[PDB]
Amino acid sequence: QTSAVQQKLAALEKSSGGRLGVALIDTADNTQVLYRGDERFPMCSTSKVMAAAAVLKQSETQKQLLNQPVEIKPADLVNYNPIAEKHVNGTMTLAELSAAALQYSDNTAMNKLIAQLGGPGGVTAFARAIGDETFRLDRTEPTLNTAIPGDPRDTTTPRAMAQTLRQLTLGHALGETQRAQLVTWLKGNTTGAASIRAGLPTSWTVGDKTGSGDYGTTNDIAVIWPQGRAPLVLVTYFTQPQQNAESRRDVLASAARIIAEGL
Ligand SMILES: O=C(Nc1cccc(-c2nnn[nH]2)c1)c1cc(-c2ccccn2)cc(C(F)(F)F)c1
Ligand SMILES: O=C(Nc1cccc(-c2nnn[nH]2)c1)c1cc(-c2ccccn2)cc(C(F)(F)F)c1
Repeated sequence: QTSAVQQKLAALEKSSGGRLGVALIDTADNTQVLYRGDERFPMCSTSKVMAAAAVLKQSETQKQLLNQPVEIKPADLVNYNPIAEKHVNGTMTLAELSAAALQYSDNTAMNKLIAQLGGPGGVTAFARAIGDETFRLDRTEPTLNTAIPGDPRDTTTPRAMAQTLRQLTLGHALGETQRAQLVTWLKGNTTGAASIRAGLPTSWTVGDKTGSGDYGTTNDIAVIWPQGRAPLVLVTYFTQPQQNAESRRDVLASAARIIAEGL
C-alpha cells in the first residue's frame, strides 16, 4: 500500500530530482512510516552516532575510558577539524572526541573514535552486537563520504538506522548513564537547525546528527520529543545523481514536515 504520507514524500522527491529515504518510528505505538525504507544510502556523518555509541559501550566496563588522553598530531588533521585543530601536538579525551564528532561534526575526532574501535569494522561489529545487520562502515574520514551511487560502502537503510537510533537513545542498547550521555550530546548538536528541525513545530525538542557528502548527499537522523507525546525517531537521507550537486537541507526539512503533518 501507499499511504497519504508516502504519496506526499514521493511528490517531494520527484520535485527534488534526487532520491529520498525516510524512516519514522513513533514510540507511542511503535508504528513505522517508511519511504524507500529498505534501500541503501550513504550515511556520511550520521555514522558518527554509531562510532560514539560504540565508545560509550566500551566505557561501561572502563570507568576512566572517556577521560583517557588521545594524542592529536599534525598528520591526523583531515578536511574538517574545527575542534581537533586546536589540540594538535596535544591531546583530547575520548569524551572530548565524542562531543566534537557529534556536536561539531569534526572528522579528525571521528577518525580517533574509529581507531579506538580498531578500524571501520569495529564500528560495524558494534552495530551487529546491538542487532543492526544492515549498517556497514568500510572507510575512515574523509573518504567515507564519497557517496557514489550504487556503492555499498559506508551505507545503511532508513529502516535500520531508525531502529538503531531508537535502541541507542530510548532503548537499552547502552547502559542508562551512557544512553543519557548520548542524548545530551545529540540535543547539543550545533549543525542541525536547517535539517529535520526546520520542518517541525518549534515547541518540539530535537537531538540530531547531520551528514553530507558528494553527490549532493544531505542526511539527518533525529530523536524528537513532541510537546505532550511520546518521542519519535526520524531518519531522512537524500542523495542526487550528479557528483557536483548542491546540498539540500530544505528537502530534509520538507520530509520532516510531511511526517509531522501525518501524525
Ligand atoms: O565541512 C563540510 N563539508 C566539506 C568538508 C570538506 C570538504 C568539502 C568539499 N569538497 N569538495 N566540495 N566540498 C566539504 C560541512 C558542510 C556543511 C554544509 C552546510 C551547509 C550546506 C551544505 N553543507 C555542514 C557541515 C557541518 F559540519 F557544519 F555540519 C560541514
Ligand atoms: O568530509 C566531507 N564532508 C563533511 C565533513 C565534515 C562534516 C560534514 C557534515 N556534517 N554534517 N553535515 N555535513 C561533511 C566530504 C565532502 C565531500 C563533498 C564533495 C563534493 C561536494 C560536497 N561534498 C567529499 C568528501 C570525500 F572525501 F569523500 F570526497 C568528503
